[PDB]
Amino acid sequence: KTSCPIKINQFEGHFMKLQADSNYLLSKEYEELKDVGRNQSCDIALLPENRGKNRYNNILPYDATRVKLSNVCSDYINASYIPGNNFRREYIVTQGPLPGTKDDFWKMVWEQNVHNIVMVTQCVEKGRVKCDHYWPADQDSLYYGDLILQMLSESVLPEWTIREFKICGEEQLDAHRLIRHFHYTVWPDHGVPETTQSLIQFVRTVRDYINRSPGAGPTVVHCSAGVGRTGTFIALDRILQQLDSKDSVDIYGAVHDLRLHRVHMVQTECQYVYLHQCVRDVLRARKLR
Ligand SMILES: CNC(=O)[C@H](Cc1ccc(NS(=O)(=O)O)cc1)NC(=O)[C@H](Cc1ccc(O)cc1)NC(=O)OC(C)(C)C
Repeated sequence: KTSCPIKINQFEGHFMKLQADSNYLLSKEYEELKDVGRNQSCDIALLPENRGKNRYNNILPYDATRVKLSNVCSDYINASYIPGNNFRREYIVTQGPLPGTKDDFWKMVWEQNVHNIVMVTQCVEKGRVKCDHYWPADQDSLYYGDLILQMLSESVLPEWTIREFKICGEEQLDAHRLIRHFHYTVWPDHGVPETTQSLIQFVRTVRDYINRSPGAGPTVVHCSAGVGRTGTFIALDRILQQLDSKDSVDIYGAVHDLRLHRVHMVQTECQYVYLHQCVRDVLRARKLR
């Protein structure tokens, strides 16, 4: 059971049914996803030489889908590829960079031809450090390892901040590159944004920037662990594309497919409900127009 597609003209009713009896059928469906992917090993991530490279020693990339850095255990970063419907490597999911792994993070962005980064955590959340401030504080260039980075703009909007960076690393396919960074600043850990409208607009906005680019590379998405908030963002991106393309939508299949590639993408039942509320809301709006 890989997939549960719902005809869009039947979604409103499907979701009502799932929501009946205090989410009885919603919870049953959600729990069917619990073990997807969990047959897979993270032996490289567990090597003692890699210990300090993991923010959370229990949140590790599967061997089968991990992102590898060029050799300098020098290859290791806590990050995982997510293939697309049409081609490999549509997303890279990663943890919030650590002070000691930020050079590795930027190496990865450089080597993987990444032009867009989506961050859906704050650096400190309820007194706990969740992510290093791994980008410059101002417009003065700085080295991260053998990569030079310079912030060209920082635009603080109501619910996200967009930064543009120029980066140069060890030359392969390119020698210098503009990167955009999308930092969504209103998503509580273990929770959901306060409205569907907010994250739907964020996803649409990011996908807009992606789609308009002559060549985007994999999009890097991270929160603190690269699990709950990253999983929910990516799922919504996929499901929104489904609604713009097809007459059915498959939230269960989207989450299923993410979990094949990194541990338990989408952390909570509430996050699963929120994806359904998003789809419900888009469809209601569209029906009237
Ligand atoms: C200090 N360590 C931690 O907090 C770790 C790692 C972690 C995971 C997910 C997130 N959220 S995020 O991925 O959105 O950044 C942050 C941190 N947390 C966990 O492992 C949490 C622990 C937890 C918290 C609350 C709850 O009700 C049940 C279980 N477990 C957990 O996320 O389990 C998965 C990996 C199977 C999804």
